[PDB]
Amino acid sequence: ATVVSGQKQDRQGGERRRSQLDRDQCAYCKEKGHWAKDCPKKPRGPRGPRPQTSL
RNA sequence: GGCUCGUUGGUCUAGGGGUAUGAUUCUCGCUUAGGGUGCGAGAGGUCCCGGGUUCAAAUCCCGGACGAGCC
Ligand SMILES: [Zn+2]
Repeated sequence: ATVVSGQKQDRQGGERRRSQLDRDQCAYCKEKGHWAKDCPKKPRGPRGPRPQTSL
């Protein structure tokens, strides 16, 4: 006789840790009026070695 | 042994140099008995990360060990 590995355990679903979105919201923090590319939660503010307002 | 680690708005595509191209997707109209199929419009990308190079280069060239940090 011969036998080999197979099958998988039971699984579930309902979401992807994302919820509803729109082109006016942010993917990183879920706020509105901006996108992740400009998110205020990122280390690219409020101060750094490039103020971008005096240079 | 303990603690922290929310960037889903494309993906795939060749890369003998231009942010893009090609294949597919989502929404709506028209088409159809019908969410289908085709066509048009709208939703679409500084295409591994950092550094170097002539206007412009994933594999142009170069580095990249078991995920990382703290106690
Ligand atoms: Zn944000």
